[PDB]
Amino acid sequence: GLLKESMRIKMYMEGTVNGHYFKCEGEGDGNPFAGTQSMRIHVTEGAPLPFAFDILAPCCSKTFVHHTAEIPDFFKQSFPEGFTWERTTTYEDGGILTAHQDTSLEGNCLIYKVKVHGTNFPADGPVMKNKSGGWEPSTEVVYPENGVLCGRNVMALKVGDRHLICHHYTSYRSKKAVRALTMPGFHFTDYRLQMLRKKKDEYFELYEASVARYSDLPEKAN
Amino acid sequence: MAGLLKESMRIKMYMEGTVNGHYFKCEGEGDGNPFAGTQSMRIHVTEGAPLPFAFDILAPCCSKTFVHHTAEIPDFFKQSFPEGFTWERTTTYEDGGILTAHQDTSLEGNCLIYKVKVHGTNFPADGPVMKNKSGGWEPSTEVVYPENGVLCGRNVMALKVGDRHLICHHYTSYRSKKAVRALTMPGFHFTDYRLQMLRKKKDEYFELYEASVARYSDLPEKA
Amino acid sequence: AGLLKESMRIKMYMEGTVNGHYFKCEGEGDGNPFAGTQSMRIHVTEGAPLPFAFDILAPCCSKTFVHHTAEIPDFFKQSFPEGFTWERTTTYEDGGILTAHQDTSLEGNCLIYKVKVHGTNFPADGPVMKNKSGGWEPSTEVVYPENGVLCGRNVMALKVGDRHLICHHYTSYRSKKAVRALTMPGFHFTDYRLQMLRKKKDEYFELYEASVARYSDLPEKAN
Amino acid sequence: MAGLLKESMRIKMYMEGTVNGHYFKCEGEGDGNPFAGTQSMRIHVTEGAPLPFAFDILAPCCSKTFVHHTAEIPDFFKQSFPEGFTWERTTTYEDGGILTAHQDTSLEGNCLIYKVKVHGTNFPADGPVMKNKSGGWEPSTEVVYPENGVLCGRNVMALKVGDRHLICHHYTSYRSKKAVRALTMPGFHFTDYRLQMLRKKKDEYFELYEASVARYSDLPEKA
Ligand SMILES: [Cl-]
Repeated sequence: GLLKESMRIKMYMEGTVNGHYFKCEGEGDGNPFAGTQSMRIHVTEGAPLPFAFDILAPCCSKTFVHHTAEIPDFFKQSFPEGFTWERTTTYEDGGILTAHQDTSLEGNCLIYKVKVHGTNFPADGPVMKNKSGGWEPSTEVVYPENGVLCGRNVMALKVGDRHLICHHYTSYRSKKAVRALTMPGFHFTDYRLQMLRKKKDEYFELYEASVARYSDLPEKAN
Repeated sequence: MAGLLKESMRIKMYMEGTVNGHYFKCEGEGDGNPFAGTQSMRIHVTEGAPLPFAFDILAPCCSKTFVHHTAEIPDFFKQSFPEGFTWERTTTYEDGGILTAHQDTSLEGNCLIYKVKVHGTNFPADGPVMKNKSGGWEPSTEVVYPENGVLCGRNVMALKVGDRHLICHHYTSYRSKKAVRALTMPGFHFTDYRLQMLRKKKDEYFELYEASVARYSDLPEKA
Repeated sequence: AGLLKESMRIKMYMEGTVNGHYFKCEGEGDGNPFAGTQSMRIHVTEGAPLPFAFDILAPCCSKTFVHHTAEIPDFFKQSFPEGFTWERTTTYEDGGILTAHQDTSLEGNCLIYKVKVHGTNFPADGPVMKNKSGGWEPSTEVVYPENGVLCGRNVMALKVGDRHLICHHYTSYRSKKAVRALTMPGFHFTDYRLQMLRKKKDEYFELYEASVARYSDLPEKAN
Repeated sequence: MAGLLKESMRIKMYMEGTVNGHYFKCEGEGDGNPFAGTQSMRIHVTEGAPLPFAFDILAPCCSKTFVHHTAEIPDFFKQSFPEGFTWERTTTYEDGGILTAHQDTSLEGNCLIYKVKVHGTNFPADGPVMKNKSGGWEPSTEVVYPENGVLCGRNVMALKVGDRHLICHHYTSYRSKKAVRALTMPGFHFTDYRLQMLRKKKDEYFELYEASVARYSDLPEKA
């Protein structure tokens, strides 16, 4: 078992949102097979963040997805080489956040290097006014395109009693040769990302559960 | 299930529109169980046949009265009757197509009446839609949430094209024709769909089957 | 030579929905096709008072009236007597999307416009739905051929107090003449200044527009 | 024009990034007249040569100090010195590619120093960028407007591919490193550009020339 039922996580993230530079460091832990994980994040440069960390939380880990129904596991198959991902997230009120990430494995420790770039968040919107209240659960659509795994997702940011919708466009690339990977079929991945604590716009505690699965609806023969 | 909506309902659908300058009209005859969330429909292109594009793009225009609602989720669509409801959609395809739709849903005794108008443009002339090379839809999960008396939907849809998929994006709004005070809005939730094309002939006759369920996420919440 | 005159009549029939709100309106206008200037008076006959800013409909209301400089071939004036159509998607950076399609025909000295609009997802508290906008800045469209179809892209800026809300035009213009019967222009620009001169009770609007097709004014270097 | 900024300035540029996973670094030396709005630059690819993609997508990353300002439009960029300014851009290509850039502009005596970091992805493997089959940019017209103390820009760019064009869209923000209270913001205006690639060798050496002018619309405004 190259992955253990308890893993450490170390994350290094930097970037800008509406021109505001930040750097933070995360340390976390999780069970890759149960699909559960947590992370503590400290903003070491650019604190206090003048925007909602909610927009950075989904940049902070698909080794920790519980795979059901024998769905091949693109991410766990990628080790020891690891994998990368790229995402564009569009917010319906104008914000755009791109991110790219490198995932590597050193012994018991997964290591994440993330670069983010957010632009055009409206100055009076809930992101820049820092008035959001976490994410709803979501369900990602996942499917192969050659040797690359593609993802699409609708996410809903809680803003008071209403929602601000954004759209995920993600590509996951293995550092293993496509020859040595068994790609999944089309499937879904459920997520529930929770922010358990936040302090002074410089400290955040995350928890995430994730499950890969097929549609629950029966398929009518004909 | 003994009142305005019963365990077996009939459906009549009238659709017309233009896609990439190609005019057509369709009529649908269908039936289903609105409480079990299952339904079928037989569609005949009555004008503009053979369709010079994949009927797949029109199938999701062809019925949310037939959603099985779990976990006591308020049912926006069933609550709307006898008056009924309307819906509108903008769909964007990642290779350029854009399809817009207006729909009205009315009741006539045991029969639901659907009146749909669609407009599509910018579908690539050599893409799978205009070349009629798609292979039906994958199942999907819509995000459903209220916004000031209106029900909103968002969905990622995946059209099968050989071994690959072409992605499109639904932006849907649902409006009741009942007075606003008489409706109990749901909260944020999901609706699963599986839309299947069971028969097609001559780019003129199509047969659909659909199951849908409204529900919350199955994932536990960490306290 | 001929067909179009120094003064033309314009009649416009427009209908559609914005955020579910249906409206119909009728315009009568006039202009000088060769000077590139025109005006229109618009009466909302159904759905008044409009619960949204008519600014978003004003660019749906006429490219026969573009002054063509530097001998740029005139796709629109060449299209008569047959006429032409256009299709546009406009995305607003705060979420709105407005599609429209239009038919342009010519009868005597009267240009006849038939427009259909479908706007969705305008934010309920944004300046469009709150009716708080203050007209358009001038703009410069990019215009270029793609196999007999004329394409257009434009950045538009809606004035909201002392700020701007940006939207993006994606336009396609199609002639009803055969491809062989008309000379396509090359890549070029079209300047616009659309002004709303009067508005009353969200049911009556007066437009004025000036437009010029031209090349970049910047010199071209050596190589 | 005898103080910090003179009629002849030098430029040194440092650029690095990855496009579709391909790492590169390049260095530029340039010069120009910031008041007349003309400049040139000779670029060497120092890492990752030969570039496996069209350098055209990087040329607009390679200088707003050299904009000729007309009609007394306040000059956000020249006002920022000696401290300088930064800019950021997101560019979306209609065939799928996306390019992001961060840039810092500083002053060293008579030399402007540019530090650029770029990230591009989703360019189609068979597209004109990754297959290196593009042919330079058309001229363009940027829309420039203030939002608080930040200058915003939007632009439609048209890359020549044979006799056709691939469109992309600029979303640019410009931020001054001089104190906010020391800045006179412009109003809404336009900036014309013409960026020309006068020389290229072995996908490793490139020569650019650029002219740009800030102005208002040429169209008269109505009573
Ligand atoms: Cl706190």
